[PDB]
Amino acid sequence: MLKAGVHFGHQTRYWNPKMKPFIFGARNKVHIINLEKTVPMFNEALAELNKIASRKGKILFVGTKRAASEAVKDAALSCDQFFVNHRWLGGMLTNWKTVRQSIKRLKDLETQSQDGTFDKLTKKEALMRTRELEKLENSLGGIKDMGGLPDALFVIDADHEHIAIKEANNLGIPVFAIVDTNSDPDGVDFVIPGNDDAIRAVTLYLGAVAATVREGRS
Amino acid sequence: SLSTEATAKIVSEFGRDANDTGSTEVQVALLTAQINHLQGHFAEHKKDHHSRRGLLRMVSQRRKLLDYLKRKDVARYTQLIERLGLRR
Amino acid sequence: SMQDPIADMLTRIRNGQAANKAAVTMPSSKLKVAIANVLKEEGFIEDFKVEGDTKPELELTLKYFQGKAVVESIQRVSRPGLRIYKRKDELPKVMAGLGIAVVSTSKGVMTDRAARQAGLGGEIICYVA
RNA sequence: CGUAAAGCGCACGCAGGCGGUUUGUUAAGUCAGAUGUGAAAUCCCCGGGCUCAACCUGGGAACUGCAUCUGAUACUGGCAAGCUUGAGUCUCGUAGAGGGGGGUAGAAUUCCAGGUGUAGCGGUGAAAUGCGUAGAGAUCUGGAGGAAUACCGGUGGCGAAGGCGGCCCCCUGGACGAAGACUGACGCUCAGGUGCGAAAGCGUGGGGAGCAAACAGGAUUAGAUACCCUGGUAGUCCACGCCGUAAACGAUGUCGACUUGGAGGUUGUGCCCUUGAGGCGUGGCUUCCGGAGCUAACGCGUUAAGUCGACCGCCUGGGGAGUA
Repeated sequence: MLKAGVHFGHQTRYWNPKMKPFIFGARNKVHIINLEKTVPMFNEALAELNKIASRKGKILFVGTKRAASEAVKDAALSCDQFFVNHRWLGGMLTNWKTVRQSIKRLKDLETQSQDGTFDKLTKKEALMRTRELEKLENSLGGIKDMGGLPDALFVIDADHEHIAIKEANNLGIPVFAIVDTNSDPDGVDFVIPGNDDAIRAVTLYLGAVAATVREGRS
Repeated sequence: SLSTEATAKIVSEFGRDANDTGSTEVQVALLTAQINHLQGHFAEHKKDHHSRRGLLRMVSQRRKLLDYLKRKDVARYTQLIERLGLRR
Repeated sequence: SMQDPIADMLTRIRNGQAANKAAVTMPSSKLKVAIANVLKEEGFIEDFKVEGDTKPELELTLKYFQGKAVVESIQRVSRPGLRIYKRKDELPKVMAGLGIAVVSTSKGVMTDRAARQAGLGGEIICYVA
């Protein structure tokens, strides 16, 4: 009924007809999502998502827009799980191979950074290398300790992060998306009709998801 | 097209009553009235090829209705074309 | 103008299956209710319902098995331009038996299985595949 | 069959093809069975004989047909009766460069007559031909004449298409909307046929300001039968007749049905505090972008090139040739 306190839907513009089953849709030119449809959808997503979270799986939160950061870092990192909060690189799932060696360079350069030879031989090249750790750290941030390609995917906007959904559909990974009325249920296996760009809504929303992830068999 | 008083007069002459304004004899008689009036208009002008296209629609439509009423009731056909002075 | 209301019905069902439509309304007639009863009987539609008094309206609740649609390809065979009347031996099977062909026989509107069993051919209306 | 070849330039319409919906009758088409016939050989099947095979041969099947009789009556047709959701009529309005005839108005160009005035004007990339001390050009006044109608003017409107642009009158065609009434399938397409059909052109008679094929001169150029310049006749304009075509093009035939959306434009209208630059709906036509789908791709995309139905037109390698 009301777990979803304050969002009630959005996006007057570029609404998508495939979101027609999920729309109540009245006020002031903007569309209202039927949250009486959202609550069973979102409880199902918590059901199967807790089901794979208890099988000791990896979840990969996806939070590129603002302010999904650092809310996806806070929610993924509140669990022992993984995240993408800056620009999601085109192909970090479907060629994870090449992204594996970029993650390897991030590990070798942080080990080289805070412990080994960082002041060695140059100041300028050392500054160059440290800002390579800023670039590789904010792009390959959460995923750097994954070591596999994950068992599920939880995206926070379906149209803004269509690339990641397209790849997780390409690879047979269950996509869990909070769609808005502009988005499209592409290959999102567990759609949730919600609000993608309200920080109250995504902190409530990721709060529930991060709450149900960190219950395994324990 | 035609005057309101003229159309009312022809509906009163050919219909079962007034308000019977879509019967086949009535439509035929209204088309006939307008065809003759525009004989007067197109004797002059003669290069009003647009208005004439409207006139040939009236002629063709009258013809269709006479064919209908001929193959429904022939007594109504003979009384009708007898009264309107058409068919030559 | 409308000159084949049966092909219009089958068009309504193809374009309703293609648009994930829940149900399909159209003007109704005896032949459309006969065909619709064959389609419900053979499992291609969920239900039909004829309403109205002076202007009847047939309504077909369509079927969808998975996300996919049940009526895979419905075709009109005996169109008005060229009518097709088969005997009980010439009477075709569609998708090698996995898909009925609605034939109007003198005993009524039947399928190909039912009319080949009844021992009488007729006018083959539509392939439902 | 948008762009590869292929949608008549557009319509009206006869013969033709097709035809909403309900009931009754018929049973012509359709279906089922029966009978007569469909020569024999040949093909096919199961056997038999030549040592086998080819070959020969026994029996069947087949000969997909036609005729007659017996039935069935769902669909199509015939006949009779209806019914309104197709088509049409009436009432009231709306918008419009729809058409034809007549009149008028204002700017401007040219010409003519006159005043002022004086050495150039015009033209070009530059020039020259041309006009000009017989007074041009500039400027003011008066007049004549012809054609076109700035601004509004807008992927705006109307028309079947060609096309239609000052304002006013007369005659006239269509469309659309609102509520109600009436007819009751009267419908759709259309070979031959008939009509309309830009521009150029042709005939007869007018008109002739501007513009301008031809033509002439000046340049440019290697040449320049061109582009540029200066003139300039047919023609363009009117009346009547002919022609009968265009990249006559959305290179997309007509009519009807169904199939996610968004932003506009234009023209109706209903409802609701109008309490804005109101809100909410419902039609008609139209523009741009896009979804599924289709497509060789490009793109089309509820105005389809999607999903179907009816009828028409046309295509079949390039050239020769749309020619003889």
